[PDB]
Amino acid sequence: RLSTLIEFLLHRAYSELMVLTDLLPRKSDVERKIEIVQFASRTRQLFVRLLALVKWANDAGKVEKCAMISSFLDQQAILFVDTADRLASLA
Amino acid sequence: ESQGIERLHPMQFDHKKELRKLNMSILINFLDLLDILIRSPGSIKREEKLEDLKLLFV
Amino acid sequence: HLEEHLEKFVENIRQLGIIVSDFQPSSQAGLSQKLNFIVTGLQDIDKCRQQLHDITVPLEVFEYIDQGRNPQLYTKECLERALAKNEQVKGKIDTMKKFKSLLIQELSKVFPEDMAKYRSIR
Repeated sequence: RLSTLIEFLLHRAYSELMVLTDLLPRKSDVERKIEIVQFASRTRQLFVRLLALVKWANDAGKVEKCAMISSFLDQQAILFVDTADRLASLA
Repeated sequence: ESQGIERLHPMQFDHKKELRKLNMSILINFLDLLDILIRSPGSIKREEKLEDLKLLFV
Repeated sequence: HLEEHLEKFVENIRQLGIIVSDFQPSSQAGLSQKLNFIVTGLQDIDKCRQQLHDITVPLEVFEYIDQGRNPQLYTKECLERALAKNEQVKGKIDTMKKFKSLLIQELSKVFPEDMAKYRSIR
């Protein structure tokens, strides 16, 4: 679940730090631009993930309540449909 | 009607008596369906009442 | 309320580092990586705190998260579904009441015994 993404992000950060710190004396302008674009994309993804986490934490109990209500409504609708089908088949 | 299953129809077996029995069974089935839809679907007396009405009609 | 303040500070620091490193950065750009790691750790801690309750996480949550939007659209859809379910329940109750009225009328017009039973004995 979250462990897979955490390990992937850690490996990516380690590889980026190793590529940017060890071989810094062998980087060109286009390489720096590509690294800046990758960092901007990573920052946008992190901002989106933080916004999603905030939206999930501000309505954590509300999400569970809405899920329970939706499940109860779906169960009631399924029971009603089954009763109607049984009545139609019997009549 | 008095042997094999629940005894509901009397020994008269009149057309009017059979119609009244079918109407009472339909009313009981409707009440059970309303109770199941209103309170909880944990009641299965509707199907049993329908099967009993079908057996009485047969 | 210290986790949200720290997350906001880390986000502001990352934004400032991105705006300052818009030029050709010759020095080691470690501040942006540190801010990103701190934000990832804070998000992981928040996810672990939310999962500590051990709720039944369905597949729709991950799908809506990967979709790139918030769960507010799902909340509006659930509210609309609840309104539609209430309307359908009201219609079904009206149909059941009409069927009961028709059955009572047929009983009164066919056999008064069942009508008297339902009206006084029940």
